[PDB]
Amino acid sequence: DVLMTQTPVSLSVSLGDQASISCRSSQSIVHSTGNTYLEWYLQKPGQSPKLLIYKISNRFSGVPDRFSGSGSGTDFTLKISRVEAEDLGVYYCFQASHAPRTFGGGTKLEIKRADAAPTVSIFPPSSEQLTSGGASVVCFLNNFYPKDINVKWKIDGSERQNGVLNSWTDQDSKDSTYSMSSTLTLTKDEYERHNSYTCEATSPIVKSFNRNEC
Amino acid sequence: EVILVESGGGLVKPGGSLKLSCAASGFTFSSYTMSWVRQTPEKRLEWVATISSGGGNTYYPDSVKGRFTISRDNAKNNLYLQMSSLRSEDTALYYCARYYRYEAWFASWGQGTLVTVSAAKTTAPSVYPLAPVCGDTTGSSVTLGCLVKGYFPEPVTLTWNSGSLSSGVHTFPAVLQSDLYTLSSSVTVTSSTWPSQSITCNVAHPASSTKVDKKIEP
Repeated sequence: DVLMTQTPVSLSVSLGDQASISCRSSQSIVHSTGNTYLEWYLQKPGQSPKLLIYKISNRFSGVPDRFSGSGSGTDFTLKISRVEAEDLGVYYCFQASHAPRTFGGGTKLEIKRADAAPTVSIFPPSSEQLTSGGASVVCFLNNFYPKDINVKWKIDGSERQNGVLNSWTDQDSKDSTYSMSSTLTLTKDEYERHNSYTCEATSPIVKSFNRNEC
Repeated sequence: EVILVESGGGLVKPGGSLKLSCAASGFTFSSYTMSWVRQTPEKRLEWVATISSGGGNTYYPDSVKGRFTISRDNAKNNLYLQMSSLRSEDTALYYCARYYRYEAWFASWGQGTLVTVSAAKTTAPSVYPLAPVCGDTTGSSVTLGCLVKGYFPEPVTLTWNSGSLSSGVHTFPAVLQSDLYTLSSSVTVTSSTWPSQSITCNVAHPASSTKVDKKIEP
C-alpha cells in the first residue's frame, strides 16, 4: 500500500531555532478536487498525539502560529519556526487520501542544550528483598545531557558486572535534560559475598557504598 | 467539552476476545464519524477502524478485517470495537478518535486503554524502598527511590505521598525481561524534608488488585 517515509527519524535542534520535517509518499496524493488529506500530529511525552496541520497546510485550532505545513511535490514538510522546549515530542504524518490509511514512522524532536553532568546516586538493596533471596542495587543518573552516557558497575573494587537493566526517560520539557536508572540485579548470596559497590558515570562520576547493611 | 474515554483494555490469552468501549461526550456523537487508532510498543501508529455517522458503513484495514469489528451505540454515545481471533501483533494502546467533518481525521483522541495479548500470567509487583546507606546526606538535598520488580502486565501506577510529591519526581519507563516488568522512580527532596517527615511510595497494579504504600525509612 502507499507508504509514507519521514526524514529524519531524530532531530536535535537548538532552542528558538527553526526545524523542518520531511514526509514523502510512494505515489502522488494531491487531489484535483479540494480534499487532499495529509495531516501532521505531535505526541508530547506521555500524552495522546494531537492535531497540528490538516489538509496539507492548514493550521488546527490552538496550534501556535509558528507551525507551517508546506508539503508540495511528493515531499510534505512541516516547519517549526520558533522551536520551544514545549515542542519536543514525536511528529507523525498521516495520509488519508488513499483507502489504506497509513502513518509515517515518526520524527523525535530533541532540544539541544549545554552539556550537564548527572547527579548520580547509588542505593543498596532493601532488607525485604534480601529476605526473598534477591539483591538489586539501583543507581540514578538524574538530569544530564546529552543522552549518550555510560555507567559501569564495580563490585569489590574491580568486578565490572554486566547483568544490568538500564532505563532512560525522554527529554524533560522544563530543563531539556535526561535521566536514567541502572539496576544491577544479583542474588542475595552472590551479593552477601562482597562488600563495595560502585556506580561510575562516563573523568568519571563515581558513587559507592560498603557492606550489605548499615 | 469534547471528551473521549476508551475502556476495557486488558490482558488476554491469544485467540481470546475482548471489547473496547469509547464513551464520547461534549458533542453530537451521531453527527460525527468515529475511528480506532492503535500504537504498537515500538511507538508506531496504526489505523484500525472507521465508522460513519449513522453507523453501518464500516471500514477496516487489511490486517484486522474478519477479526476486529467496529460498531457504535448512538443513543448512549458509545463507540465499540469487537476483537476476535487475537494475536500477539494486536498488543497495543488503543485510541478512539473523532472526525472533524470535512476538515481533519483524528481531531480528538482519548487517554488510551492498553490491551496485552499474551499467554503470560498476571504477576503482582514487589515494591522495595530505596534510600542512601545510613541515610547519608548529599548536601542540601536527598534523593529517594522506589523499585517495583517483576509484574505483568504493564499497567502500573506509582505516586509519592498520594500525589503531594510531584515536583522532583522521575518515573523511569518499564523494562520488560523474561515476561516480567521492572520500573523505578526517584524523588529529590531537601535535607529538611525526608528524615523529618517520612515519604511514602504508593504503587497500584490494577491487573492484580495490588495497591501498596511503602514508606521510605533510613
